[PDB]
Amino acid sequence: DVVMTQSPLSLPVTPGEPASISCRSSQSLLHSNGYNYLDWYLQKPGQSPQLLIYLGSNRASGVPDRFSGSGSGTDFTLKISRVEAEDVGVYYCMQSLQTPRLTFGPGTKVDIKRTVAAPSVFIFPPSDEQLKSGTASVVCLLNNFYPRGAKVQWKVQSGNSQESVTEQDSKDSTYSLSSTLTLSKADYEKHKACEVTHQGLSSPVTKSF
Amino acid sequence: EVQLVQSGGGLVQPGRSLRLSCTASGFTFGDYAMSWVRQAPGKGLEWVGFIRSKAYGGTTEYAASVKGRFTISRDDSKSIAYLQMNSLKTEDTAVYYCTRGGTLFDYWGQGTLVTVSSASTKGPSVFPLAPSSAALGCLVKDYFPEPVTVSWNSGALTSGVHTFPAVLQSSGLYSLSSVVTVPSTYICNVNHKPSNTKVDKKVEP
Amino acid sequence: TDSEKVAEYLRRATLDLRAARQRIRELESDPIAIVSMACRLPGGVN
Amino acid sequence: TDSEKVAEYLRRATLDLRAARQRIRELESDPIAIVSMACRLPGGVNTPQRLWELLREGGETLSGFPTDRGWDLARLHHPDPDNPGTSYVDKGGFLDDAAGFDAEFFGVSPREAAAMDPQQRLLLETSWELVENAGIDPHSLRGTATGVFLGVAKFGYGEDTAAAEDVEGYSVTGVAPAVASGRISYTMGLEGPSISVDTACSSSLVALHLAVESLRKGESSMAVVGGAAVMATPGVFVDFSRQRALAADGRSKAFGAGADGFGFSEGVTLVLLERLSEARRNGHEVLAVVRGSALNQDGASNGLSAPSGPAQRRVIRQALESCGLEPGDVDAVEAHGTGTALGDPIEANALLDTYGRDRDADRPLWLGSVKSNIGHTQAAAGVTGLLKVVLALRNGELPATLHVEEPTPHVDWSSGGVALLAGNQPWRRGERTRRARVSAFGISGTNAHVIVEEAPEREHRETTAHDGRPVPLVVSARTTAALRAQAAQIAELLERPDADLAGVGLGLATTRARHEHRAAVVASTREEAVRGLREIAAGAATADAVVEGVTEVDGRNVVFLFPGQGSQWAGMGAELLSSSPVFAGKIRACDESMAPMQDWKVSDVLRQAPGAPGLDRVDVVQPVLFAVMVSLAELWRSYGVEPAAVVGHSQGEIAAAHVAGALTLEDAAK
Amino acid sequence: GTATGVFLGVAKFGYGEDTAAAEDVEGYSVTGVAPAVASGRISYTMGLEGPSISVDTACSSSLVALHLAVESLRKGESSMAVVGGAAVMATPGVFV
Repeated sequence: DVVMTQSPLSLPVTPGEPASISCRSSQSLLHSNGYNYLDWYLQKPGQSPQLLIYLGSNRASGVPDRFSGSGSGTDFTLKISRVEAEDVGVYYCMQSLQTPRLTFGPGTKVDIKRTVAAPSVFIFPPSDEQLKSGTASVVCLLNNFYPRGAKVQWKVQSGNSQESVTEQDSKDSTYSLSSTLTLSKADYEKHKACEVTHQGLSSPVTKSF
Repeated sequence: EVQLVQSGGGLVQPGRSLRLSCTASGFTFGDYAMSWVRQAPGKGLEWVGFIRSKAYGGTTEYAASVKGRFTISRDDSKSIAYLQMNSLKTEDTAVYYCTRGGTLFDYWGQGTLVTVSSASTKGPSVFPLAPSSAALGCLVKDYFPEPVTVSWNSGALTSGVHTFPAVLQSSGLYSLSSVVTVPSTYICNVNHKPSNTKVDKKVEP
Repeated sequence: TDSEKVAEYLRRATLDLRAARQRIRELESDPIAIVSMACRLPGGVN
Repeated sequence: TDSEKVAEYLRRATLDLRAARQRIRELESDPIAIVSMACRLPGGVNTPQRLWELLREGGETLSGFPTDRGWDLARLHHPDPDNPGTSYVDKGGFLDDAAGFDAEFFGVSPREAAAMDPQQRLLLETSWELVENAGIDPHSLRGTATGVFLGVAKFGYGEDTAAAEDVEGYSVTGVAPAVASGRISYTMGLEGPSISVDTACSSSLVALHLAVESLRKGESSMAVVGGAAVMATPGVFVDFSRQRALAADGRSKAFGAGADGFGFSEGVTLVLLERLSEARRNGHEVLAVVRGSALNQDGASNGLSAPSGPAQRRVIRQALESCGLEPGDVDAVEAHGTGTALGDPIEANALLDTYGRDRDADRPLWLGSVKSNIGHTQAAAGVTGLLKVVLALRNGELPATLHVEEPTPHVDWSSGGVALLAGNQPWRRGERTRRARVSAFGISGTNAHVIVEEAPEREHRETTAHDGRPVPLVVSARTTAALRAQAAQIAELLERPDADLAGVGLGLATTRARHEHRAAVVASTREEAVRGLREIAAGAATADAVVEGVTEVDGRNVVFLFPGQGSQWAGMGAELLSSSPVFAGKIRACDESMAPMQDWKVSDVLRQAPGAPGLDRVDVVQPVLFAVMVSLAELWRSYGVEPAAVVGHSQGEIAAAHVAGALTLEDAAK
Repeated sequence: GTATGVFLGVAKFGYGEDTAAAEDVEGYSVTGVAPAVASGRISYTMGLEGPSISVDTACSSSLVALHLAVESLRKGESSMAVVGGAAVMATPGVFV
């Protein structure tokens, strides 16, 4: 029924290059009265989205000239001429052959590209007065790394690892990772080990307390 | 361009009603269909329903998970779109956008963030973080509601501070951390405004 | 309903087409207002 | 459904939104093609090719003061920059022929010609050569909307002596600076706006910008853009001898350690501009394309005649942004280095803050200046840079810069973003478009920058195409002496083993005007045309193929005369049926129409094949003559000879009624 | 610092050109009588940052300058335009 559409999930591109995004559908997506049954979209991080391309052929009024769009059949391309500072955000590819649709699309995340960076790891155990309070909490902080991909695991766990990832920057894209592992006193007394695997590193670094 | 003005956010109890309001300035409201898109953390955009303009009927359509739970109404004489929600659940703490057009989602409003909560207000509990690995900080745990402000040396030290968003855990209370970096006196001041508490906790270097 | 889909695209063409034509009119036929004038003329007229 | 009243309107809204953004781009960012260029320069240079040769040598055009202009050269020179009324410079570039004019050609009386500023006469000659260089007949521009934009200023001519008694007033419109373009528009017949600007040595680029504006708006078809600067008094040298602004040796040392003044020169330069779409719709020749331009003012500075840096950077950025480009699509920039100990570092530092800034490393940006070769032109410097850029683009090489043996130590050269041209660098075409830019910074404050590019991919390898069939070569001139001059020119042109005879004939027939004294040679081979032109230039006409004469009325009324019977001979047009198709077609149609009523073919009798009757019997002689005359009349009319009356002697009235249309071929055969 | 254009119509009539030039090393006798400084001097003493042009059209110069100013304002390279002309005699030559 609904034609499946996709796009690459992430593609950091340095400013000054003709970046491109693709939308490879499963079945033919065309419009008889118009050209193609497709609509490109954009949303910068933190505000309302906006329309960029409609029929996959037009260029919306109010969006810059460097944007464009082409393609047919099952393959489409959003040909961008140049990349600037405020180009970061999320891109979406939507089809309008039959409605209501259900393949809304995860969207492509675009940010600033930089060289590989390795995180500095800091393991902080709960304080002594926190131990007197009756609830334990360790934190495994990763600082100054790029790009994303570092997933932490506690081998001392599962279902209680809340990660507070730093927001998408606009100066050099330098993220910081932090985890919230909550423990109780009877739970802390037996767990008395955060492991990190990143392409900035080479081996999975394990820090204990 | 034209302006969509939206209001109706706030605190909700799981299982009761709430109605939004969206007015339009700069264009005729009686000719456009209106769609509603919810946005919640950990997920992308999601169409939840849409209503048709007059001269084409008044038919309304909804999503599978909300059919029989939500309703959408409008008034073209006074020109508002209303979304009325009955029996809200705790997973719908989200910001709602009203979009012009049934299929061409041409315009998106500023949106309002409305939340259903089962927990009451609570003061924070700030704990120091001793380095046992240079970096040092404090953890703000078990507070409600947003937001909270953290400062170091009464606003003197502003470099190297790394605050983090308060990710909701499985319980229903908020917890974040603020960590600065210093090579090697050091205190963090946490202010919770709606409960009117100001703690100054020293952190061992 | 094939009216709804083909009509809503023609209201986002009426918008953009007006914007483009109006920019064209601004480009070629913009009236120019006169703000002030000064002159030195013979016969003591200044 | 679609109702084809809502989905049929969609197809005519989405195909109008596209002739609107595109119409917007046509309105604001239309590139302007350059068609042809002409120049009079000091040192005997009166053609762009000699200019290019002088540029690749790295030569000099520095000579002494003129002697035939009436100057007092023994009471003028003084080796001390004091004693006003005297000048301490003894060098300078000057024209070799500044007092020459062809009065009778343009219809100007000798006294009016003697009352002209020589700038106007040189501009007239240069404009005529500019028009003729584009392969355009100069009589086809009459009534068309062609603009004339010029940069010219007064230097003092005949204003020191008492005015003679010319009641008609020949001494005001000759020296006035507003007639330098109106006179061209009057003597040439152009119908477009004519403006003579003043911008204090940035006038040429201001006129070019105005021409680009006019062409993009759509009120003009072609533009003649240029400047002129011909001295008549040595005053400029004396005045700048008082301020010690002139170079001691008279050489402009652009971007060199030791520049201590500028040196002036004389020159007239013109270019022809047209829209690219109309340039390649009509089939003209494209040399380069002007993309964008920018103008501004120096503003409030530390002096009325002092340069500023931020103004130059801002005008550079405006020139970059107005066309949609960025700093880095550049191969070389034409600078305004006049040898100013103070302006050269400022301009160079302005160039390294935009172009050599954070630039790619595998080349620097080439910096050059033309003022080190010919000197300061002070009215046509920007257009001279335009000609240098066009010549470099066409010939595929960047000429070097003189007097840069090492650079001045006041420019920070270690960045590597800008390097001086110290030699000839190849500039062949490749993967990247080859762009470059010219920069003229006036003394009154107005600064300008223009960005030139290469011409699109095109094929011109079709000129070499010749047949064994006869070619007519027709020459025409206003005077007999000019007639032999042009004949000798064409005869010496047809000497070389690569000059196509058919191409020369077509160029003479199409791309040249028609004058009072005319001559023509019909030649089947190449040495025959050489000998015919030999005789024409020799002042005689004795051979068989040469026909010459003079006409005073520019058009005739043709009357066709068809004689009777008694002028036949066996073998009429025996080859014409094989060499000309119209003759054979008309004969052949007449033959089908005459076939039912005789048993023989007309071509059979004409070609003397066996089995056909002779031409001694009247019943076969008359139809043959009828067919021959009607075919000849149709062949005459196929070449553009439109008759106005037909007359017949004895039996030619039938053919006359045929040609007049009063009958058909049908009842004519009957 | 604002982008304001100065478009003028002015021509030379003869001033101080019949007498011998005095000894001003700084050159005060060229930029004073030149027709290309009539607008540059205004732009320098007032601080305007726009194009300055002094045209010649033989008594139709003012309207030509006005047309050029309209063109410049419509294109968008200028904010304001000072458009005018000047004609002050210094010799009776025109009458003679």
